[PDB]
Amino acid sequence: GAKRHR
Amino acid sequence: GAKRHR
Amino acid sequence: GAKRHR
Amino acid sequence: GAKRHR
Amino acid sequence: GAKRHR
Amino acid sequence: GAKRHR
Amino acid sequence: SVWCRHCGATSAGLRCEWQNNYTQCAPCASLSSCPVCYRNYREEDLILQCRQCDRWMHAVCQNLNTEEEVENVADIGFDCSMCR
Amino acid sequence: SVWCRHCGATSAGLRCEWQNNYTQCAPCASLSSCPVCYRNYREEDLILQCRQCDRWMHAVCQNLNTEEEVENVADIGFDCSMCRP
Amino acid sequence: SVWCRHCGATSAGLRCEWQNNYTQCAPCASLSSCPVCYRNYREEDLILQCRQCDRWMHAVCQNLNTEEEVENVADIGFDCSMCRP
Amino acid sequence: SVWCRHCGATSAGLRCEWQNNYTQCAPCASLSSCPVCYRNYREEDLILQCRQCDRWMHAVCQNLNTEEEVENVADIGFDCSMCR
Amino acid sequence: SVWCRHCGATSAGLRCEWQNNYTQCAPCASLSSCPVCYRNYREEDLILQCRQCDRWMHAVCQNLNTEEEVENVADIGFDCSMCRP
Amino acid sequence: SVWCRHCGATSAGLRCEWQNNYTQCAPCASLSSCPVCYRNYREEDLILQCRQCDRWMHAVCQNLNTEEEVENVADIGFDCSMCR
Amino acid sequence: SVWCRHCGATSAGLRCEWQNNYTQCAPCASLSSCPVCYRNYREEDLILQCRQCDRWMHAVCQNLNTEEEVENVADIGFDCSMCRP
Amino acid sequence: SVWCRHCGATSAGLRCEWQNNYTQCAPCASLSSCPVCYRNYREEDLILQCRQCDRWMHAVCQNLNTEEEVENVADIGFDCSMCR
Amino acid sequence: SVWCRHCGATSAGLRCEWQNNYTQCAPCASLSSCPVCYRNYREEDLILQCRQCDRWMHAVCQNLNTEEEVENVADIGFDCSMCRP
Amino acid sequence: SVWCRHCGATSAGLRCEWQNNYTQCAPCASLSSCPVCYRNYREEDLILQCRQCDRWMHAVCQNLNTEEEVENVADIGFDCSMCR
Amino acid sequence: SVWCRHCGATSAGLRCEWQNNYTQCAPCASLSSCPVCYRNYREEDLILQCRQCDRWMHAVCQNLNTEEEVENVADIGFDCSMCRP
Amino acid sequence: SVWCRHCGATSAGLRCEWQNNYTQCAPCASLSSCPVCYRNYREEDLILQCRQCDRWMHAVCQNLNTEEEVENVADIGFDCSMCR
Ligand SMILES: [Zn+2]
Ligand SMILES: [Zn+2]
Ligand SMILES: [Zn+2]
Ligand SMILES: [Zn+2]
Ligand SMILES: [Zn+2]
Ligand SMILES: [Zn+2]
Ligand SMILES: [Zn+2]
Ligand SMILES: [Zn+2]
Ligand SMILES: [Zn+2]
Ligand SMILES: [Zn+2]
Ligand SMILES: [Zn+2]
Ligand SMILES: [Zn+2]
Ligand SMILES: [Zn+2]
Ligand SMILES: [Zn+2]
Ligand SMILES: [Zn+2]
Ligand SMILES: [Zn+2]
Ligand SMILES: [Zn+2]
Ligand SMILES: [Zn+2]
Ligand SMILES: [Zn+2]
Ligand SMILES: [Zn+2]
Ligand SMILES: [Zn+2]
Ligand SMILES: [Zn+2]
Ligand SMILES: [Zn+2]
Ligand SMILES: [Zn+2]
Ligand SMILES: [Zn+2]
Ligand SMILES: [Zn+2]
Ligand SMILES: [Zn+2]
Ligand SMILES: [Zn+2]
Ligand SMILES: [Zn+2]
Ligand SMILES: [Zn+2]
Ligand SMILES: [Zn+2]
Ligand SMILES: [Zn+2]
Ligand SMILES: [Zn+2]
Ligand SMILES: [Zn+2]
Ligand SMILES: [Zn+2]
Ligand SMILES: [Zn+2]
Ligand SMILES: [Zn+2]
Ligand SMILES: [Zn+2]
Ligand SMILES: [Zn+2]
Ligand SMILES: [Zn+2]
Ligand SMILES: [Zn+2]
Ligand SMILES: [Zn+2]
Repeated sequence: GAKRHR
Repeated sequence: GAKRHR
Repeated sequence: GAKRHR
Repeated sequence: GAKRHR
Repeated sequence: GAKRHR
Repeated sequence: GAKRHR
Repeated sequence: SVWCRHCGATSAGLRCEWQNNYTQCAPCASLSSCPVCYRNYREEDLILQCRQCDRWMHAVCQNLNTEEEVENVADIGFDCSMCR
Repeated sequence: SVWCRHCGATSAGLRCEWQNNYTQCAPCASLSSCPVCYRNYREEDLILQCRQCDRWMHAVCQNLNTEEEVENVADIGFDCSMCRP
Repeated sequence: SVWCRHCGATSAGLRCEWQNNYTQCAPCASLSSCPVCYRNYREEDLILQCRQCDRWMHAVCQNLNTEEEVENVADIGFDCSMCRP
Repeated sequence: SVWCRHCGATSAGLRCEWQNNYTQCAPCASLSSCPVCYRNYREEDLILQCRQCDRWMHAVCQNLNTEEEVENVADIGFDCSMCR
Repeated sequence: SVWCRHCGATSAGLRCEWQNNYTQCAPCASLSSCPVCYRNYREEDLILQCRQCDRWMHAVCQNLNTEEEVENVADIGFDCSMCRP
Repeated sequence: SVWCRHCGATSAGLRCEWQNNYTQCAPCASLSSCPVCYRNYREEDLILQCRQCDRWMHAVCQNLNTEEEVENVADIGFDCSMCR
Repeated sequence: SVWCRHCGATSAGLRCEWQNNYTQCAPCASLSSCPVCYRNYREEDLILQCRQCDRWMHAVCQNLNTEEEVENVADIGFDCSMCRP
Repeated sequence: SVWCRHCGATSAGLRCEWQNNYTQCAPCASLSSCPVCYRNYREEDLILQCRQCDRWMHAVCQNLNTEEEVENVADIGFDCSMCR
Repeated sequence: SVWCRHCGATSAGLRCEWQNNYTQCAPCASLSSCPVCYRNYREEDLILQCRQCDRWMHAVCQNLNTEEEVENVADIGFDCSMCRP
Repeated sequence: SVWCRHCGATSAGLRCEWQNNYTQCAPCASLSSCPVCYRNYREEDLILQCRQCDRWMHAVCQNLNTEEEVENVADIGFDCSMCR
Repeated sequence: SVWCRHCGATSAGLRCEWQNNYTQCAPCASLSSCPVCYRNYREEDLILQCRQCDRWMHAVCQNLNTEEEVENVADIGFDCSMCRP
Repeated sequence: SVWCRHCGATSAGLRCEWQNNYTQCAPCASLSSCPVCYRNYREEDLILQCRQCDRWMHAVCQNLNTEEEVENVADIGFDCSMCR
């Protein structure tokens, strides 16, 4: 539901 | 329709 | 309808 | 539709 | 209905 | 859908 | 005395008891205090009458700041902010 | 002759000109005719007076049919459908 | 020839061009045809004039059916359904 | 004289009595004073006409600040803030 | 004589004058008559009390017909239709 | 003692248990704390009563800043911001 | 071949691609089919053009049934139901 | 000449007379002036097209301040503030 | 004895007092009775659980009549009518 | 251990799996983080419980800035801004 | 095996887990079942795809009954009732 | 390669053509650019997924300014401002 873009 | 209060 | 609280 | 008042 | 978190 | 006016 | 515009009589101009013996109609109340700001009128206050709710009120309490503005809206038909 | 509740005077009973020469205030007009259905009152008509707009109107034009219902709404203060948002 | 209430002139009675060459103002159009149902008036038609939009219209297109009801709404000033929010 | 655009006649251009003998229609009233700010027009005021309510009003009272803006919206069809 | 839940007193049981001499508070009026239909209660009537306006009212005037439904809405707290936006 | 305006009795003026044994009615609660700002009243707080919800509240919490304003709206019929 | 009112050209009469390759502008689509009921027009159909969205549509899909009603709404300028708030 | 995207013809690109002989459709009008600010476009103005109302308008008049923003919303489907 | 999904404990199965001594939380109350119709569940009842208010309720009280419809709304996440603006 | 107010048992106080094995009910989640600001509570945070949605939240996140305010609204019945 | 329009891959055709392990994205769920009536599609069903929410749905669940109507709404771009305010 | 969460395959991760051959679904588009601000994501942008519209977006574009806030709302169920 939540991440850092990579 | 319009007056000054007296 | 209006008072001061006492 | 548009003018200057004269 | 009201507390401090502990 | 998108341009610069020319 | 005065004339009452409601009944057309020469009148003592007693407090209105239309709503009950202790309670004016809002139109009669609006002759002595503004229904927007709830201040008693001061002598020379510029006031105008809404054609909807029949109340008088301060021109300044309707963002009408001059005689010119008041005459223009009163002439064509004044609908106060409360009734809009 | 008629009692004016607005000013206390006894009058010949002239058309209200509070709004202007051509226009009764809504409260004065509501004495003679219903502000909901725009019909003149009957002697038999149950009527009541809104505390918010000061107008008289047919009980039936507010879905109040009996003295019981009218009596009950006066106990708390009547706010008419036209004044209710 | 026709009296123009707008300017006081007597006229041959020409199409209003207040809005533009192709468009009557809504008040002038409302003289000939109802702004609610878009039908030309009958001689028999009860009509009344809104104080807010200046338009004439069928009493019946505002749910007023009688001279009694029309007379009653003029006592206080007619605000039509199209002007009421 | 002037032409009246309502009837097409050469006209004295009397006060409008469309609403009643004392009351203009809002369109006729809007020729002499702005229906937004209720100020009498001053000579050279930039004004435009709403296609809905048929009233003239100040361009500046509709956040139209140039002839360019006024021409563009009047050309395509001007719907004033009051009618929107 | 009557128990006043508001102050704890036993009273001869006089008209509420909390609002004024002419006006019961809405909660006190709701003891004797329904604030939805404006009818006096029956002995047989299922009634319940809104947690938001403190008024009693007919279960049926809120579309609750049974002790089952009334019991069920009290488990969570009753918000009446007049208090719900 | 005091008189209770609800029942008319001379009264100890106990906490209201109208809603439940632990819960006042909002009108009784509004005698001791403002339903707008949720502050206990201080001695001499100017308060007035809404004719709709039957609650007392601070005049200042309804933008009524003087006795004059409070008397005018209370006289004609006070409808608080919460009920409007 | 067809007259394009948008640019003045005579054309073989190709699908509008104003919006994109897959999409006619709503005004061009409204030439062939009603934007209310999504049906292709009949030769017999009364249609009119909204001044606010520039779309053609069935008179009947706006509750206008006659040339009388259509003529009457053009006198003042047609604002369709989809453009009216 | 130009191509007209409405009819597909090589065209003089005359003023649109879709609404009437004197009146463009709002889509054609929106090629030359912004329907938000009512300014004639200046050469190099960044503009994009709403998929609803079919009008072009300034990116900046929709709070789209870069080519990057304009490409992203135009790619996925641009619904202008007027149509929302 | 009952499994409490809220805390993981096995319990004698006591009235929820999360809100207070007199009040179950709405999710706990919704185990035994429908928050739409305020009726106790049947063994036969299709029920589903809103992802926004955490309440169980009758499928039928949300116009879902079949396991097919219930299965289909769980695939995407159920937002009940009371949570939808 | 603790008591769980939902079931009345002495409890390990495990993560709620009411919604699904991975998902708390909003009431249980609201014991550890504020549903207004989405911050984990810090020790001594003043919190109160809405009688509608059954969630705890920061007093300051409902413009209740003192124990006095929190006690007054919690006593009469707290309806949070989300549920109003 | 199935073509995934989202990524271009050929797949064994597994449940969408875009939202999470328990939840298909609404567009993927709408391939198999209508997001309006929550029923699995028939071979015979007219369906169309909203440009605003990317969901497939029954033409009939949007009051479009014919290929004529569906064809006509695709010419301009389909905005479904659930996306229209 | 990557896994596609839509189909479960190992994938080239081609541009989505769900809407048409030229048009992504909004969920797939939202992996590369924010549906709030319409900026391409920068490496390390904190993003979260709405359970309603299935789109990713910047935490900061939903007034979620920390990992702590993002974890709390994502855990209980994130409903973005567009869908509310
Ligand atoms: Zn009068
Ligand atoms: Zn008098
Ligand atoms: Zn004032
Ligand atoms: Zn007024
Ligand atoms: Zn009076
Ligand atoms: Zn009546
Ligand atoms: Zn009233
Ligand atoms: Zn005139
Ligand atoms: Zn008519
Ligand atoms: Zn009107
Ligand atoms: Zn005219
Ligand atoms: Zn004339
Ligand atoms: Zn002006
Ligand atoms: Zn206008
Ligand atoms: Zn009490
Ligand atoms: Zn009842
Ligand atoms: Zn209530
Ligand atoms: Zn009482
Ligand atoms: Zn008492
Ligand atoms: Zn206060
Ligand atoms: Zn109140
Ligand atoms: Zn054109
Ligand atoms: Zn049609
Ligand atoms: Zn239109
Ligand atoms: Zn076109
Ligand atoms: Zn062309
Ligand atoms: Zn612009
Ligand atoms: Zn648009
Ligand atoms: Zn839980
Ligand atoms: Zn049920
Ligand atoms: Zn729900
Ligand atoms: Zn519980
Ligand atoms: Zn438990
Ligand atoms: Zn907080
Ligand atoms: Zn709440
Ligand atoms: Zn995709
Ligand atoms: Zn369907
Ligand atoms: Zn849609
Ligand atoms: Zn998917
Ligand atoms: Zn895939
Ligand atoms: Zn962003
Ligand atoms: Zn969303």
